[PDB]
Amino acid sequence: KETIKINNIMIAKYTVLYTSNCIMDIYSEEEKITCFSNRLVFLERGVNISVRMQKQILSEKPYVAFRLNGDMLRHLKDALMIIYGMSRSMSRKIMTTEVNKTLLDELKNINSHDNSAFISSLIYLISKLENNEKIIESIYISSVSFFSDKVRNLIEKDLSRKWTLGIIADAFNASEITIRKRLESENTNFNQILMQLRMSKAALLLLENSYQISQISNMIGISSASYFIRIFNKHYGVTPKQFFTYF
Amino acid sequence: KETIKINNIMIAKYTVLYTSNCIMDIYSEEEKITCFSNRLVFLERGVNISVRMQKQILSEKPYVAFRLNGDMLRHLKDALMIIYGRSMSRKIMTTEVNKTLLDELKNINSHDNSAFISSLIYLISKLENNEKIIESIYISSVSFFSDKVRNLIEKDLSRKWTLGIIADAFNASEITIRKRLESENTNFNQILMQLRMSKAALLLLENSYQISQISNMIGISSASYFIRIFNKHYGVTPKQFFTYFK
Repeated sequence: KETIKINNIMIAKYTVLYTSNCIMDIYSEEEKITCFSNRLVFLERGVNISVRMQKQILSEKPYVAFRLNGDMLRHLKDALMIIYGMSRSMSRKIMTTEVNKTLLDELKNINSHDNSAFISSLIYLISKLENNEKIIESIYISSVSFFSDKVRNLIEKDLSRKWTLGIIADAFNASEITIRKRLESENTNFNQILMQLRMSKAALLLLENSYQISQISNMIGISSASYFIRIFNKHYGVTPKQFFTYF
Repeated sequence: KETIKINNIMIAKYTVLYTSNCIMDIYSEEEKITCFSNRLVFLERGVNISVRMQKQILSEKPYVAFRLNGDMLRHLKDALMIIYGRSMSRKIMTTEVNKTLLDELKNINSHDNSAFISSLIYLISKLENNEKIIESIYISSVSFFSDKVRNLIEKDLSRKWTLGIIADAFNASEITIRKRLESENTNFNQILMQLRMSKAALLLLENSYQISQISNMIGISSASYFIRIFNKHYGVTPKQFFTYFK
């Protein structure tokens, strides 16, 4: 059909999504946010969400996404801390707004080149928005580094290794218990971090259409291909085929 | 007529001007830059220029100006230093304004400094060879010696300032103050004259004050003296200046 329900979607980069040809019911932090067609969604870095999407036009893609790397996010952060002044609910983590045709011109003039101009245009849009304070807080709070972030960096160094909690401890020159606490404070466990890393990398590589499922599996650190397919299903709720075909 | 030539116009705030209904021949540093109608001009802080303006429609104002205070300029500077990392040609720069950029030029407001600095960012991003403009903003964000003297004199434009006073204030010698000022091609008397004549021009255009009031405000004893000095400095009578700018 034109309808999908994907689970455990992790936002790893500050994301600005334009619903375009899809209606999205987002479930996160035991809350529900419905994004209508022709809206802009602001997903902050780190929210684990689930989505129920209904495509309007089937032949085309669902939505239009804009993800911000660390450098761009930090620069936007500092710019917003100069422009609008220096400085825990889903309502302030996933925020939807209505986009004007004038803003639509910029939404078509967005380009992955001229990153200077891209950050400028984000500044401009944020300026042209009612109640932008919410959005602004997200951009800044999504710039801080947590345990989940340092652990994720260390694990991203070699996703194929047989990581354990002892390894993490040795690397951080601390004890297993202490690492367990830096994680538990942020409602995560080492196994969850590792599983999200691998399934997110796998989803991206899958959509790249440049790699076999065996290649994807060996890349993220999974031994067999059948095993990988079963885990992808158990995590997202769909087979890599269903996921790929939907987009 | 609809044509005026004003001398010794000093830009005290980074200025973005929309020529609108005027043709401007700007003369400075033995150079000539002609801004055509329906253009945007970027004049950096500090350029002493002379202008020949030609109005297309007489009843209206010549141009539409946008001046940046120190704090706003500094904030724009910092934003531009996060985003992007000697000749008049790189101090006075003119460009053609697009309907989109013009629409933003109308969506300006002197209250939401955040929105204005953002709009400057947006426009600057949409510009060919914007590096020139950006350099102007950053060099016009620098604090020179002449600016410190200017602020000190600004504290009380009516006082009979002398070079001894300025020297004592900076805890240095007269020679040193004179030469540090001369390094930026200025003298204490020029700083004071520019301060008073600029404040006078603004007050005059405010249409809320008489020439006697203007005179006493900038620190000048008689009104006749003020008018003669205004004419000698800018080249026009306060009447001519005012009537030209409606």
